[PDB]
Amino acid sequence: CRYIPSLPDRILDAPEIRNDYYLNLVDWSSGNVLAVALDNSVYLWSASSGDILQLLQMEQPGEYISSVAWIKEGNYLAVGTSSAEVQLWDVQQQKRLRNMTSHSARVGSLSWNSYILSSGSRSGHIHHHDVRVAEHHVATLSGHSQEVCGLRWAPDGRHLASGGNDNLVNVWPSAPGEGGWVPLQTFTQHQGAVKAVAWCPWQSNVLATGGGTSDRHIRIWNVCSGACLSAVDAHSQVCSILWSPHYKELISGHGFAQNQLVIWKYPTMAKVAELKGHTSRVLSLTMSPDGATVASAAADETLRLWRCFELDPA
Repeated sequence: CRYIPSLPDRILDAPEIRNDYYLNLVDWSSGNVLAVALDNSVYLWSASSGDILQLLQMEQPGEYISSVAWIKEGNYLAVGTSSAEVQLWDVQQQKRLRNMTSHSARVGSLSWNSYILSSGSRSGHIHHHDVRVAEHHVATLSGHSQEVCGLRWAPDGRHLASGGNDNLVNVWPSAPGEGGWVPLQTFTQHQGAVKAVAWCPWQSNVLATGGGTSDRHIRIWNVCSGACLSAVDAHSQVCSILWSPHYKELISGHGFAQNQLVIWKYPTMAKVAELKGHTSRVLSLTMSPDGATVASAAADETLRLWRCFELDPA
């Protein structure tokens, strides 16, 4: 019922972006900098100044970047690699502070909870890293039998959600429950990979997840009771989901055939808009600090920036 532009505001070139569904290659910092992994390099783009930086480039051949994630205050960036490293970079002084090497396979997903960085791997394991201490690897969470492609701490820090190529969603506790590290909830209802994982910013217990091409559903959960609150058929893979508190909506990214973004009203899941423009499948979504703009990265080697959640479009 409001004006939503049908075209992106800006389009950034993303040459050589790796078209691998399971990877998480873009993140928009709280300081308004986009980190974008392009093959074996990471670029930073300031959305304020337009300045670009090539933060790093991997030396070894055939190696590639598999994930990026900014720490909450946006001055450090975690970078997971095909060679199973979780690197942390001080971007201001453009140097690598640590090269953490606990995983046995590529690190495709990352999520911070204050000074804890959690990393998910193609082996199906999740490691917690206390980045402040000598022995960084402080927990192993083992609840997936295939790649962990979705990993997300809740904004309140009380739960961690993980989604896997084994068609599984796990909700983990913030501390082990003296049965060891065991999920509080495990959902099997998706019949395809779950890369899309996102917590409701205004309801602590509400989680949204999305299934890949074999599944094509967005599901909303109450992680306390385990109940599915809602399930909707998106008619396409769902690669990412974000929530927006501006009008209480979610936005999802999709592939074949329309490669579109859909904005859904919460909780009715009424369609508010479809944003078309990409010419190959969307891979990731990330939100600006003011929440007005979503960046979508796609296999067409673009990032499109959509000002779709402006308060006061005028």
